[PDB]
Amino acid sequence: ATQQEICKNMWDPFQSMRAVTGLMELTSGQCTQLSKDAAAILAGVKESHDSISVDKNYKVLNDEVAYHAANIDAAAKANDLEEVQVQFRRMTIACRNCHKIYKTEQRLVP
Amino acid sequence: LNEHTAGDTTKSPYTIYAGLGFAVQESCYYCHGNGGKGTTEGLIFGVPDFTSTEFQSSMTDKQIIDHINKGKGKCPSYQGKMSPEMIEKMAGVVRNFAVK
Ligand code: HEC
Ligand code: HEC
Repeated sequence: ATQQEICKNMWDPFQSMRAVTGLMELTSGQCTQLSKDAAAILAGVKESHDSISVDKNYKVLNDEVAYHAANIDAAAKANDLEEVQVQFRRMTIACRNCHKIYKTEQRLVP
Repeated sequence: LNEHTAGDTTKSPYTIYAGLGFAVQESCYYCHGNGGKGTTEGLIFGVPDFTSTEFQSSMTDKQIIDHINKGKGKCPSYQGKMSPEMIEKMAGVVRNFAVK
């Protein structure tokens, strides 16, 4: 898959995760979706890491999205929504770092 | 160099490269974006190609650190704008555009 295909596939999980970061909640069904969304992002950045051969920085940028995605999964399992919130903000910066460095002249989300 | 390995994005050189705490025109990605090859704006200013083995062989590690501190021409000086430890991480980011 291309990077564009990988990222397109992460966009709905990213939005599903974003929608829950503004709650007070702890619904077991919402932790199920949240963990599944975090796994989709982890899978996407690992696929980019392993199969989109750019340079070493590109690998570390994927790793730093994964760093925060795994923290979100942990925080969700512990029902620590403040941590979910902060780690999701940091994961969003991690997504944006790659976009600004490698697609500098295209307007991209998030 | 002590290379930066993946961690919290608030402590990452990539966040600084992508302009955290800096004006756009003082942010590395503005001139050295497009994966280190140079943006339109950076090419107007004559940026080198960080992905080129030719450019990389023109500088030592120490010269990259000294450059980031001191600046040169339109490349801004960053001494006192990030920590010495961050500058050393940034030198590794510069190196890492040319390797797999
Ligand atoms: C580099 C290692 C990246 C990481 C980490 C993330 N993204 Fe990305 N993204 C990247 C590139 C090079 C591109 C341009 C693709 C192209 O060639 O067109 C993108 C693009 C997107 C898109 C747009 C997809 C489309 O419909 O065209 C989205 C929605 C996107 N990126 C989202 C996204 C998210 C949410 C990320 C963190 C979980 C993320 N990306 C990381 C490179 C990289
Ligand atoms: C445009 C306003 C720039 C910004 C922001 C950054 N750089 Fe730059 N850089 C720029 C130019 C025009 C040049 C060539 C300067 C010259 O006369 O040769 C450079 C050069 C570098 C180099 C190579 C050293 C050199 O050729 O002098 C490095 C390692 C470098 N720049 C790093 C760098 C970093 C880490 C930046 C963000 C902290 C950064 N530059 C921003 C233009 C611009």
